[PDB]
Amino acid sequence: RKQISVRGLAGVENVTELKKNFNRHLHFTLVKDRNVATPRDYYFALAHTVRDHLVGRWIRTQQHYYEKDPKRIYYLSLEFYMGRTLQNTMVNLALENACDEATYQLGLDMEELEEIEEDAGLGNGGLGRLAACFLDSMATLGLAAYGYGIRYEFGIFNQKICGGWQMEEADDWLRYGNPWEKARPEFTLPVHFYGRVEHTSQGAKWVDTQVVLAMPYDTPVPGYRNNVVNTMRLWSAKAPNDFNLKDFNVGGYIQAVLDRNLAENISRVLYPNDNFFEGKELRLKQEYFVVAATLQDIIRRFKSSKFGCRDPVRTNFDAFPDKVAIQLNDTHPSLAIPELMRVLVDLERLDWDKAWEVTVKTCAYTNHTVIPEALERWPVHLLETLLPRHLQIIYEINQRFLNRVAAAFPGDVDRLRRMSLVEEGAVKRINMAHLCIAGSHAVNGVARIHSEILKKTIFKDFYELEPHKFQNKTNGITPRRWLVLCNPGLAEIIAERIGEEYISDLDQLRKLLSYVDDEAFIRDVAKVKQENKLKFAAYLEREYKVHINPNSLFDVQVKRIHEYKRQLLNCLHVITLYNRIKKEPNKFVVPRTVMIGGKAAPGYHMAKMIIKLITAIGDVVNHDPVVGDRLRVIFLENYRVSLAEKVIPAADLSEQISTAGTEASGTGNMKFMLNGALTIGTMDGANVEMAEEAGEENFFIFGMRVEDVDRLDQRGYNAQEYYDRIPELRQIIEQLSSGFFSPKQPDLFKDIVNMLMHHDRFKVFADYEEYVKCQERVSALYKNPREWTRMVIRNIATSGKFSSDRTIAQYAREIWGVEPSRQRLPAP
Amino acid sequence: RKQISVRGLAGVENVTELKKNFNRHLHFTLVKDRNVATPRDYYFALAHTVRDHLVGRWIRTQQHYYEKDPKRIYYLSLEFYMGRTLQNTMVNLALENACDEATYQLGLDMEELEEIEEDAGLGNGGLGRLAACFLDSMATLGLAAYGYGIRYEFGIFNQKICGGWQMEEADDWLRYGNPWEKARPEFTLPVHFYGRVEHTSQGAKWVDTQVVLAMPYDTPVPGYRNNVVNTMRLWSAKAPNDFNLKDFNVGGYIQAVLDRNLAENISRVLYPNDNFFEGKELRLKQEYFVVAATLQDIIRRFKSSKFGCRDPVRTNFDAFPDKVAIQLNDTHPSLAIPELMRVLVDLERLDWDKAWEVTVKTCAYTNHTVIPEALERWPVHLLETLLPRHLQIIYEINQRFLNRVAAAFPGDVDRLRRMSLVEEGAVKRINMAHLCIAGSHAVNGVARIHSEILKKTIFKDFYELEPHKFQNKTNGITPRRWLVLCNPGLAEIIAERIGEEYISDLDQLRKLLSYVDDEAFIRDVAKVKQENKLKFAAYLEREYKVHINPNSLFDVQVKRIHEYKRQLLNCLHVITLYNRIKKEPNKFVVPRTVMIGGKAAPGYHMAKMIIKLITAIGDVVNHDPVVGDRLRVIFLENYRVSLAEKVIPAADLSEQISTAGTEASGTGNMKFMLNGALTIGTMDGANVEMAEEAGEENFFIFGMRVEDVDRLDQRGYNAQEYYDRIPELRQIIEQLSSGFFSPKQPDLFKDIVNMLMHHDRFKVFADYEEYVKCQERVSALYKNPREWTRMVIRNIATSGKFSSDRTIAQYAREIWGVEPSRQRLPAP
Amino acid sequence: RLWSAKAPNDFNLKDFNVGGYIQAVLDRNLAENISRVLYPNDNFFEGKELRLKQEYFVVA
Ligand SMILES: *Cc1c(COP(=O)(O)O)cnc(C)c1O
Ligand SMILES: *Cc1c(COP(=O)(O)O)cnc(C)c1O
Repeated sequence: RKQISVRGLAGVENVTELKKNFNRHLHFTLVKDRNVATPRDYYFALAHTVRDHLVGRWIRTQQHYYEKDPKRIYYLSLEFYMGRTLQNTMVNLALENACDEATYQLGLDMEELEEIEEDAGLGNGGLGRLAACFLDSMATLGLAAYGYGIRYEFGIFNQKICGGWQMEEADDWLRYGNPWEKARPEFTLPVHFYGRVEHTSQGAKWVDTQVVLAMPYDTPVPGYRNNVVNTMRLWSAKAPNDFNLKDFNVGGYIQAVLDRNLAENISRVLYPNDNFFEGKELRLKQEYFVVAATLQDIIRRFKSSKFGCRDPVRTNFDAFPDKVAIQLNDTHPSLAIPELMRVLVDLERLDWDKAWEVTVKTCAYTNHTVIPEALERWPVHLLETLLPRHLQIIYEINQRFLNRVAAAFPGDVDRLRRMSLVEEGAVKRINMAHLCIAGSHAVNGVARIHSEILKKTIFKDFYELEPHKFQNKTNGITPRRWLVLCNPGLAEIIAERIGEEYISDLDQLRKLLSYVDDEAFIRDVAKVKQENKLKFAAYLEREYKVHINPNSLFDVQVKRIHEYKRQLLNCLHVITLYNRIKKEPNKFVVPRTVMIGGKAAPGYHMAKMIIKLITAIGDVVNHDPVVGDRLRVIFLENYRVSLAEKVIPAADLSEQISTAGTEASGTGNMKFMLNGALTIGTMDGANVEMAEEAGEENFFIFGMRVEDVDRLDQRGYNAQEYYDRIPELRQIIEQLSSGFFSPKQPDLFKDIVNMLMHHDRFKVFADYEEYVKCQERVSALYKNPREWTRMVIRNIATSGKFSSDRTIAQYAREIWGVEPSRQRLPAP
Repeated sequence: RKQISVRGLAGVENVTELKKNFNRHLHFTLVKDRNVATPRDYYFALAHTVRDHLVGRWIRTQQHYYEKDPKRIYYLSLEFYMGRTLQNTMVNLALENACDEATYQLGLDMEELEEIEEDAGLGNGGLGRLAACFLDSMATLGLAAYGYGIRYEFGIFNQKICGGWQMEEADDWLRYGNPWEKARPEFTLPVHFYGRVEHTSQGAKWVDTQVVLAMPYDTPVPGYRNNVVNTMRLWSAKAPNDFNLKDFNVGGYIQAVLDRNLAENISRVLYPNDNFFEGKELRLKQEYFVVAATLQDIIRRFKSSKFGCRDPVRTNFDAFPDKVAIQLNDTHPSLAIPELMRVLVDLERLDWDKAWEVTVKTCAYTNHTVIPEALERWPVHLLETLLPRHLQIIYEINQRFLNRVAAAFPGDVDRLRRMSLVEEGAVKRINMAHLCIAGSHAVNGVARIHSEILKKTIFKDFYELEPHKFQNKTNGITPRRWLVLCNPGLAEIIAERIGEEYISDLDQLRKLLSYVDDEAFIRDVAKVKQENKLKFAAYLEREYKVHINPNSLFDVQVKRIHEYKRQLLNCLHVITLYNRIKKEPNKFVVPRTVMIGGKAAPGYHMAKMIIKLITAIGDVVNHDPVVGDRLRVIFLENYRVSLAEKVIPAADLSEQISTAGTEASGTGNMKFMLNGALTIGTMDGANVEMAEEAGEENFFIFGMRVEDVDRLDQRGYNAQEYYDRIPELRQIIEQLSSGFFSPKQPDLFKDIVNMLMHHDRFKVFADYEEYVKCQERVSALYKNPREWTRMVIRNIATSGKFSSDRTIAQYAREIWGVEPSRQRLPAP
Repeated sequence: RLWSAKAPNDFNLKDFNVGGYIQAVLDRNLAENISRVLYPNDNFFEGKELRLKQEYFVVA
């Protein structure tokens, strides 16, 4: 009753008040004292001091939307890669200063506690950091969004290099809790699995089903310094704990021991695809899961939150596409369409046609691949076993769509078998991308070139039938995470001259273009990067060692360690560089520290191998007494978002070298721009729009473009060919297989040899020379320490297109329909 | 650091602050608001407002101990039937009136809230209540006592009577958590199973073990206003979790699903004793589990808290007993004795005889078996496989104990094969009770005749080698749960009169003796009890339903449903009574409400059947219009501590009707005296010492005493001889078998007629008459309200022998060697 | 002379091990299918324990 209210509960900004709230939590929540507490307790102590402050806002923020009924847009994804949370909550919440002070007074080093937190083993690749860039921008722009994905116990693995080879341990990030989550067993929901469909008078029943319980953990995610805080809703699988007797099925036998290990084990570990080992009923089990749970919430909350009031069409969902917006990341939530159709046709009774009008006005799908054999597809043998009613709902969807197609092109019967959701073959499957296009009103590519590719090759019949459903939205980066916390200095001078305004529409960063020439800009920013690198060459010594140099050119590549990313390009050129500098030692050469981070994909052998070669490379060069301090090669173990927040600022040269048109977008790309790095790269994916902003002058675009790559396909790329012109290349395939870079196991990199000389799909030897040589244009510029630094501001001013802020206001305005407020919301 | 302190985080006792905490927790902790909260969220919130008060003290107490270094007593038992914690945590802390005001003003009903808490499914009987009453009285006379047990996730069922038949639903008490516990990931231990004993040169080695990990959770136990709060540590079982790689034995097979199933379910479920269905390895596995984990937490705390300062003799376990006390409640924690031997001889490195002296001075057994064949015994085939290092030490201990018997009884070669701890027969068994007598420096029975017979019959040869070990300690009860909080009514008046002093020692209630004849008191006492019976009829007619006339005499029996608890005797006298009212209707008959309650024990049949007997019996008399409201029968469903707390204060007669020489003591008994009720009952165990305190003249002792049992046994028993003497026994036997209580199934109760007629081990019929004579004396009294109550007074003022505070101050001085202080520790 | 695998058939008690779990079903199916199936070489799907299990068996 109203004495119970939010109006009082924290004094905020006093150190003071903060030190009392560290004093309560440490003693009363953690129930540890001053004498037996430990650093991990004291970070847990502080997390609660700030979370106090988050949920304050959260509650307000949330009840804001009950009485103000706004459109609620859900960002449905099965990977969400949030990383560290304490610093971020401080900047968005301003408390950082206070927080510091308070723990400095309380006699505790705040940074020493900040690396006691670990990343949310929750996501994994780029597409994760992507919904974690969008989450923060969504809130910021006043937008009512909840993000639903799964909560993973084990995230996805941890990388330890062992004797060269990638060794994977496991992330139980939650071990000792995670303070920012609030689990919720009151809102548990039963997800059905397997079953049987009886069609009777009023509808079909999907009877006899095993069930997995799904129950929700909420994390709040704040806006930037306007006091909105949003709901990340995570699911967790639970085997219904009804074992000794329930259904009086067991007496003699437990297979239930396995229900309670194959139900539960849905949210255990993340599998990320475009790999995995075999399209396991477990991945489809997770994708069905996340969607059944998530949709129940969506309807609980359309009918509830004053829509028992705002009814007015038998709670008919005509109000639904007006109020709800489901945003389908990749094909992985695609079951959201058949399921929304199940719920609606079966469970309420909205005749198929209304609830399909409703479905496509609610749904929208974001494409992330460039290549068509890699679009997800699932076999009718699996959807029939497992999700049978759904299979039926897909066949009868496709009935009708392919009629839509039959009215449209009488007699093109081959397009009728080019549009279908069932791809007849060796084995008959459903193409899950073609489902999304048919139940979403708006499909977008994720970068410029990339949607032109969806429109005129890949989805080109679809675009011909319904042109009006395709769009573009170039992915962004969030300036908070990727400017303010990951480089504080670099945001000080920017506001020191240009002055904050920008961190919520990054385009003002361009003003600092008009500020190039100043002879201080140029020596200051150099100091900053020269601040940052020292710090990294400490990391590269103290907690993971080597003998780096600060003074050096900082050659960074942190990608997925797949083939098509050319990590090997990088290695031919390092050994290039090491061979010359072995021939004429006494020779001035703008030297570098080469750094390659990534994880491989367990079981992808080539990628396991490449890392070994990149480490091995390292024992050899980095311990040779004639290279001295000239080349350095560092494999970056356990690359991840919080290692990314530090590697990106020491880095000079952002290597973005993937074979032309393989990458469909590119996000590491954008952070690498905003913190001042020079970006050598093919015209691919994202370096395209970066180049058309920063201007071609300022980049290191090179290599065989798409045109050329598709022409070396009509011509049969013969590799041994370059082998024979280039004496170096001869000489570096040479040393590898000879046994140079591995005298205890010479033969070893024979694999890679035979990949490169003979079966190289991605055309390494073809882009060699024009790359070796393009590098000599950057090794040009980093002798002349002034001009290097001149390029750099000119890259940096340009960057405000690479704002999640942007990427979001567009989604917001053009699909979601909602207009992105920048309003600071009230609140205690 | 030092600014980081407890000192004054609570505004403590201000509605002004407490409301504001039921407001931080409902919002910041729970993370709900005024809008979205359920009752539960508020009982949850209140729970946390109290809990702060609670842990401040707990912190102060435990650091208090660190500084002073007193003897620590550790209480191992396998059950703690705590019951509810809110209202008991508030009276031991005084908060009831501040927490009421406070919730009342935010407009929340404090008692509604209290019915949200579920009883800890951690106990299951008279043995688990004993342990949590000693635990209250251990905090109250300030003893540094930890309690140690298993933290069962699912209790041991909730009885729910479906169709007359008991149906057992799981009790996941923790379903929505439990707020009082703070789990400790930090100090998780291994519990090594199976494996192999290697004999190296310095000693044994237990190798190749399978390992479960025991992880602690602690609850706090507030003392009554003396400001101490001690620890209670429950061990949750936890399978090691690196399932996808370890030892690189997987890839191929998971039978390891069963580790994480059979390690995990060591804590899901209780297995309660002298029964069960078959002496399973799980039983014994729970048992070794709580010990292995605990003697590590016990030697940890011993090595840590100031013992190399307190070393003196190489921290020697010479000085271990000054600082440790180990209470093996029943044989279940017996393995405590080869394990403390195992660690000190194998791990540490004393010799046997040194570890032996230190073992027997540290453990003390307590016994609850009045009779012999229930006495715990494990098969050595069953200990070899699982516990091989420990089998060896029990063989060496048996060997060495026997040498002492021969030294003492030269040539008594049959005493040797009695005093042995290894039994031979059908299968070779180890008798775990003789194993406790050899590792305890004391053995104690829990009643005078109980503790007498342990000495004269049960363990007689042992008594003869070792007088200084056997002793008696009669069970007691706390006046806090069981007077102050179950019935505050009778608690006010006893202080307007003799005034609070008494709660900290019950003997002052004798001061009320002189008040037999004040006529205020006498009608106050009675008004008090009526106010309870009336309260109690509100439950019976509300949250369950019937027509219990509030004014009638309340007959209650709430013991375990068993053959030897005679709830049959009771039903025969009830259907008798039925018959007589029906017989001679318009008569004066002194009317009753017979309420019988108890949980059967699944896989026992006479017990499951008797429950249907009392439910049907009722269903008749409880609708028969010629009876009106002269009789009711009610089966109290799902008997637990918070139904006890409700029935004991309302009850008028307690039924303690055992067959003489079957009970050892009985704590319920005692709870019935203090709540101002009368007692018909046979002269068993506790009733002996209960009666000599109040004088025989105020109990209703009826029936065969022990001596008379042995007489009907030597001379030979024959129920049809009683049957032939008593025409009223034909009267209901007839009635039972004819089908008068079983409309759809006559012959159904033939199992009981038949048994009663030829297989009543307990002589129901032999006690039929003195019982139904003694009960005609009982109804007498209820017609004379003045004297009924004068009987009530010489009972309430005489209870003093029966406080757990008595029991415990004796345990402390004769066995444990600590002097119970009553000093208030000052604390916030 | 050709060989067929056969697990020891004492399956309810023998080793004084069971009355508890039967995992033990699996020797009588992972010994049993040592001779129930060719696993033909320079292929197969993964150098399973079962083929090494079979080479030793015909040899021993
Ligand atoms: C942003 C980010 C990247 C993104 O990957 P790209 O393919 O380079 O766009 C990589 N790793 C982490 C952890 C990130 O935060
Ligand atoms: C104390 C108590 C008992 C004790 O059983 P008795 O045989 O009467 O000693 C039983 N159940 C509960 C819940 C108790 O509080």
